[PDB]
Amino acid sequence: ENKIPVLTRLSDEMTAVVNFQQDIETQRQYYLLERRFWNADAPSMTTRTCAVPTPYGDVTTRLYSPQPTSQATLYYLHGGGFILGNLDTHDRIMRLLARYTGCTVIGIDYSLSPQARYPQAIEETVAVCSYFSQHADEYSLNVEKIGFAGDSAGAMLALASALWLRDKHIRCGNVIAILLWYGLYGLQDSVSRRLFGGAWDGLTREDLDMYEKAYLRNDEDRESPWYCLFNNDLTRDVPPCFIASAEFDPLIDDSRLLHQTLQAHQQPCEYKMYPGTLHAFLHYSRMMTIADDALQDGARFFMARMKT
Ligand SMILES: [Cl-]
Ligand SMILES: [Cl-]
Repeated sequence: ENKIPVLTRLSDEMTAVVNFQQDIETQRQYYLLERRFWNADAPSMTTRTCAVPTPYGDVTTRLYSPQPTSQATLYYLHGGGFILGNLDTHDRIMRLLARYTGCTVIGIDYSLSPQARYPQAIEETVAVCSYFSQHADEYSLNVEKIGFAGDSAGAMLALASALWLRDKHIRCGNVIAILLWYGLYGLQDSVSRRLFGGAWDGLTREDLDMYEKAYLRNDEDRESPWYCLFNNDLTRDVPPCFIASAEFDPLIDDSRLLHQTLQAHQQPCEYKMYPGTLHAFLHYSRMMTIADDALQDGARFFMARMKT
């Protein structure tokens, strides 16, 4: 095997997490199990769980209110390779983003693959944003300014959904920022995909292939511009993007390409690589100060756009 371990290059914090640990419904229940510890001791706050209609049927949302009033609404799309996760697996991340931005965070429990396929989760997200834009007063929201945020597959969904709003001309509020932690955006291969990914992070080429084959309707979708975002128009009208990457993540090149593409067209963005980290590190704030730092950095980016 040409890939070498990244263990000795990981930060002390990251190494501590690696030392701690370690059918589809069963895999989902194990993911809930692995995630439960990391979501403990999350910021206390008001929360409402609301069913929202979509073209596919209702989708559950959770509204986190860190203060009684809000000056923007941040929609959060969780990771899990399109096949795992829910609002509880990312509860702490969402509560912390709400605390740090001072704004309502709305988590979307989008339909998982392989039962759902692309672009269902995007369409559900758009339906949710449209619903809350129409019912803002009822839910005590400020929908004049909105953002999207997500980790891993959720970062894919966040950017894809914002591009869908743009491309289909759907008005849901001014999209002031998109917060993207270690996303994938359509690369099929790359330097980092060949150097990194293994048993330690569950991101071998084989794993990445499996997630894709669960998500797409068929192989033609690999080129669709809301899956391979690099096939969309990234030369204009892209909302400001905060692009965070993990150093030893096979997906880092997807973030680098997104950054470099937006830069080439003077599209607004910030890029930051978090040194010594593996993919998925945003979940480990209870043990890793850098995970909390990455959440704060994204929150600061969002807040700076509530103004400018
Ligand atoms: Cl499924
Ligand atoms: Cl870069």
